[PDB]
Amino acid sequence: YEHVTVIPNTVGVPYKTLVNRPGYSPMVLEMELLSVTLEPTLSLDYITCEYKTVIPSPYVKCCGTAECKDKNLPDYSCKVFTGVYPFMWGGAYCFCDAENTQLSEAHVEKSESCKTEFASAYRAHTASASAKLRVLYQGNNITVTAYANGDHAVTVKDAKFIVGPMSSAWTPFDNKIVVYKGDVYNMDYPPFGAGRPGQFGDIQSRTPESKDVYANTQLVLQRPAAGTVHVPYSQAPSGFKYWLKERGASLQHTAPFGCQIATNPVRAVNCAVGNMPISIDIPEAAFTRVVDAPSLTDMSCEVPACTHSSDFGGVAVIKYAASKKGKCAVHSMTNAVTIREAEIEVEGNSQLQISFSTALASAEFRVQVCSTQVHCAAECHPPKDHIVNYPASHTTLGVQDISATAMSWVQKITGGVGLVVAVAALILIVVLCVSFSRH
Amino acid sequence: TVPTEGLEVTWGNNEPYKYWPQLSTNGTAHGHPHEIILYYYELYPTMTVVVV
Ligand SMILES: *[C@H]1O[C@H](CO[C@@H]2O[C@@H](C)[C@@H](O)[C@@H](O)[C@@H]2O)[C@@H](O[C@H]2O[C@H](CO)[C@@H](O[C@H]3O[C@H](CO[C@@H]4O[C@H](CO)[C@@H](O)[C@H](O)[C@@H]4O)[C@@H](O)[C@H](O[C@H]4O[C@H](CO)[C@@H](O)[C@H](O)[C@@H]4O)[C@@H]3O)[C@H](O)[C@H]2NC(C)=O)[C@H](O)[C@H]1NC(C)=O
Ligand SMILES: CC(C)CCC[C@@H](C)[C@H]1CC[C@H]2[C@@H]3CC=C4C[C@@H](O)CC[C@]4(C)[C@H]3CC[C@]12C
Repeated sequence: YEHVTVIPNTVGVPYKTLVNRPGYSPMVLEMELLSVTLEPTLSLDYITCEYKTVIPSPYVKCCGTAECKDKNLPDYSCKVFTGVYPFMWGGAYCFCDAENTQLSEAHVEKSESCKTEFASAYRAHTASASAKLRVLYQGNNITVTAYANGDHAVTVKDAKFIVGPMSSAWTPFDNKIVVYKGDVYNMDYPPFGAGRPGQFGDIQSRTPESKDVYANTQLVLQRPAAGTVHVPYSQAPSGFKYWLKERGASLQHTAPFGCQIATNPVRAVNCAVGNMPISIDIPEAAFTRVVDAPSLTDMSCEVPACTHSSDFGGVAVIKYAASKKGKCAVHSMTNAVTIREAEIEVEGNSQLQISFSTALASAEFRVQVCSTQVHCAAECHPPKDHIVNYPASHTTLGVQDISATAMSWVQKITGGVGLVVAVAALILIVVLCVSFSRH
Repeated sequence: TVPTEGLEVTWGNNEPYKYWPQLSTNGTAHGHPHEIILYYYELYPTMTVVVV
């Protein structure tokens, strides 16, 4: 038997479905999503890290001129200064006090820390879906894990479930993501080769182990102060360090739709958008023939109490007359009312009790147990605790449903206006037609 | 302020709290017309007004 149903992506909320196979006792399954995961495919563009400035000892040449040549280091310069007369702790550096020159040089390279502390800039494209599903099958609750692409089918007690494919593809992760040790931040990385000094991107390298580093850190060497050998430099501070302090908030705390974003691998958990279709194939053997199953007759319904609250609000007592002792199945036939209990046990002549949670002010719900339908009606009074800490379990309400005593007043008022219009219209019709007959 | 879809609050390093509103009201249903309008007005502050 092929059965198809659709369940909302809200996690932690059970939804139920009815399998109708004529000639056999009805089967009711309960399914709940325990987790939903969206896992994006990422492609690394470059890694941002802290840089270190390397300044080798200066070369001091007195009574002569030093010279330097260009190097192919990521960010490098050299300059020769003249008129230098440096001192050591024990006296002047050398005999000569004239025609002295000094060569200073510096370059930028990735620090050793870039193997532990770094931010990776990735491109995002598409994502694969998967989910953890708990299905109640004939009174056993089995947990199944499946991809939601529409390509995985899982086996539960000889039944086939093919989850998926998800209705909408809103993904919290944007087009470009920068991921630090633990959180994913949506940002626009500067493109490779173009980092401006002092922001994210001052030093960028293609792969963690790669040796090509492009750095634009503005190193400009400056004149040694007289009387000393220091090689003074001026540079913008490290880009990564500044981003770390002024990060802002990661996607985990600021995503829309209640998502939780976790890393290694980058993934999004529990996003509440859309409906995931579930298709179930049930082998013929499981279904049970009508004659074998308990059949119920003479059913009446009285609702002792109704409260429209998110938790299961009201109790309904239904009186049954039954052929034999066996398990039986309960399912609401109206969307608004949802019945918590899937299966109840029936024997002899007695009263069964089912708990219903609803958002409808006056409730008219048909409840069907074992192939017979009994109609239950009630008035519900509102709940008095304003904010609760659990997700709503009743389904939403629409303008079609207004309370009963409400409808009556609308009908009467609209009707009264209508009659007045009609009486007036008839008077016009009569006068106008008589005038036409008159000449 | 609590949205109808629910609010998530994070305090320091503690696990996040989640809150949802219930359909509470100081009005009544199945009563007098002036009590019924209040019931629906408070629960649906925009539409009740537009429909009426
Ligand atoms: C298969 O699982 C059904 C649901 O599965 C549950 O969640 C899954 C994700 C998985 O973790 C699984 O292991 C879990 O069992 C399960 O049906 C049940 O559904 C109820 C939850 O919806 C579950 O819990 C309740 O029962 C207690 C009474 O028992 C107590 O449980 C406490 C912990 O919650 C213990 O500390 C106590 O010692 C005691 O054992 C109720 O009192 C609970 O309500 C109260 O508890 C909450 C916190 O949980 C408090 O805020 C309030 O006090 C609140 O009033 C809660 O309703 C039940 O175990 C069970 N209910 C039934 C039998 O209908 C089944 O095991 C199975 N499927 C079925 C339907 O057979
Ligand atoms: C009795 C006289 C005064 C007329 C009363 C009109 C009342 C009963 C009608 C008019 C406006 C109607 C509401 C208009 C909009 C909504 C929002 C919708 O999401 C649920 C239905 C609901 C809440 C309707 C409920 C019933 C309603 C309040």
